[PDB]
Amino acid sequence: QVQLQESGGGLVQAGGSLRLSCAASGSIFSLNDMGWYRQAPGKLRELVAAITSGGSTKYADSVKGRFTISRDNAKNTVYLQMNSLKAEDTAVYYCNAKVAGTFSIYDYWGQGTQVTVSSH
Amino acid sequence: NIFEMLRIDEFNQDVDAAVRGILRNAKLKPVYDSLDAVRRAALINMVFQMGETGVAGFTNSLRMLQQKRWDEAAVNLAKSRWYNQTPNRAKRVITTFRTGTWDAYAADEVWVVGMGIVMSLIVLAIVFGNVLVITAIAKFERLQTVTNYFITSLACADLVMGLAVVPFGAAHILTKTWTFGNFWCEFWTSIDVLCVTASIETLCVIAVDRYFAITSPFKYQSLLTKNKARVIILMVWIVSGLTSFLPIQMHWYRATHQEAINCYAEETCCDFFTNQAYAIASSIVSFYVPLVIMVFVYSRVFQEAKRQLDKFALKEHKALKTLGIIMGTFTLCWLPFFIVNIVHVIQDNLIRKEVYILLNWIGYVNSGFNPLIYCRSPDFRIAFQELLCLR
Ligand SMILES: CC(C)CCC[C@@H](C)[C@H]1CC[C@H]2[C@@H]3CC=C4C[C@@H](O)CC[C@]4(C)[C@H]3CC[C@]12C
Ligand SMILES: CC(C)NC[C@H](O)COc1cccc2[nH]c3ccccc3c12
Repeated sequence: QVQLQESGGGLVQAGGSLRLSCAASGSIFSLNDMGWYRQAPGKLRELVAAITSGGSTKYADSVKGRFTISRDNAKNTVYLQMNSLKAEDTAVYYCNAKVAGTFSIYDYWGQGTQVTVSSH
Repeated sequence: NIFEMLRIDEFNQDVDAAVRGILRNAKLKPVYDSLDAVRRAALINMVFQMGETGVAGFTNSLRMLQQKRWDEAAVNLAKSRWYNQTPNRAKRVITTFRTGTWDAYAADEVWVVGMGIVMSLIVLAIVFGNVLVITAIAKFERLQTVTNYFITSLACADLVMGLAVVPFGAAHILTKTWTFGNFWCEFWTSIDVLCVTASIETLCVIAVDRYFAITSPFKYQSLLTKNKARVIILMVWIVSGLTSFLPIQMHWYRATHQEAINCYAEETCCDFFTNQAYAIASSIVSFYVPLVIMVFVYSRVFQEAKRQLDKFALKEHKALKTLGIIMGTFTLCWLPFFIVNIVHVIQDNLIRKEVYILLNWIGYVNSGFNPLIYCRSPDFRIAFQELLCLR
């Protein structure tokens, strides 16, 4: 009975900036590893940013140095700073939550926010 | 030859001297020349044990063997001080005289071989079973849960059993003696107490951990971190190791009667003679105390699971039932043994040694049941299939 809600998406000019946030409610959050996945038009979903419970952040080579993932355990929200947005970053971003259970880790996903980058 | 016949009981110069002593004697030569090759070796077995003059004392027994009355000589050889001194040694000699075969020594030899294969399969089932559990969690990143960390700690305890306790405890029964010295005897017993104590304490941690998890919004998420889980595991082995090695290494288990002192000084004797104080205190601390709180806590976990209760819910509710079988199987396999420890100490010679060893080995087999119980969870079941069947 967990809930993931993304926010911060929308329309932005090329080279701009956006900050995505994902509210998690239904577990401890401080112990679960967060992450951000995006779905491009006609492409499979690609992991772009993921932060563990300890704070180890992993990024994708296509977004390395431009994106920055972090979290606030006081507000139960994982953030994703998006700088120097390109046309290839135009995708629907999903917030991933790896909540560990008794024997296995259960993957929970959000509804997904859409980020469109116009090259005007 | 009868070289293995004397080898099975407790050198070539003594055999040839006993054969020459029977031929020179005027009361053993007529009997030796009337027995088959099998019964002649059984006659030399008595001369090598008792003596040339002692064997001649059985005037009535040798007369019945000379008259080929095996059934009447079997009851006549049971009425002597030699039959009451060693009942296991004499019964095999009487049977050899009566049947004229090696059935008394063959059946005692096939039993060692037959039981030796069974105990070897127990070791193989424990090692292969637990190493599969260790590998399944250490490899698959989806099985990296706090409970599985304690399962790894529990499987390690059962793994050492099938590598340092069960194999050396099996040779102690087949050979009927101990052939590893006193240094390893006090160490083999220390490991034995350690792994059992570390197992019940680890299961006790799981029950408490599942209670904090079921009192959480996720109802199944452990409140411990990955680093804190390793700290608990480390402290469990430290506490259990202090309540296992220190009472043994400091010789707090030693008894006072003469039979125990003679077994402690003997390198070939490794019987676990304990005093009335240590046997109760250690069983209470290392087994009974963590057992009561484990059942009490995990019963409230089952009470909260039925009080708060989809498709996903049944999968994780069965995972709590899976851990309940682990605690239940570990209980129903070590409880009769620790009950005997209370009975054996309070009343001496009330429980047989064979029964005491049997119930001790029921707990040994328990160190190979946990991997089979983990097959109830499809998460563990798939991980096994990917490692073994699919490969
Ligand atoms: C006491 C002796 C004779 C028995 C053999 C010791 C074996 C069973 C113990 C000693 C140290 C233990 C290891 C300690 C730590 C880990 C890390 C874990 O991520 C995988 C299991 C693993 C690797 C354990 C495997 C079992 C192990 C190797
Ligand atoms: C042949 C012997 C070495 N077998 C020992 C048992 O497997 C385990 O015995 C124990 C494990 C843990 C605590 C214990 N307290 C005891 C008190 C008396 C005897 C055994 C134990 C004991």
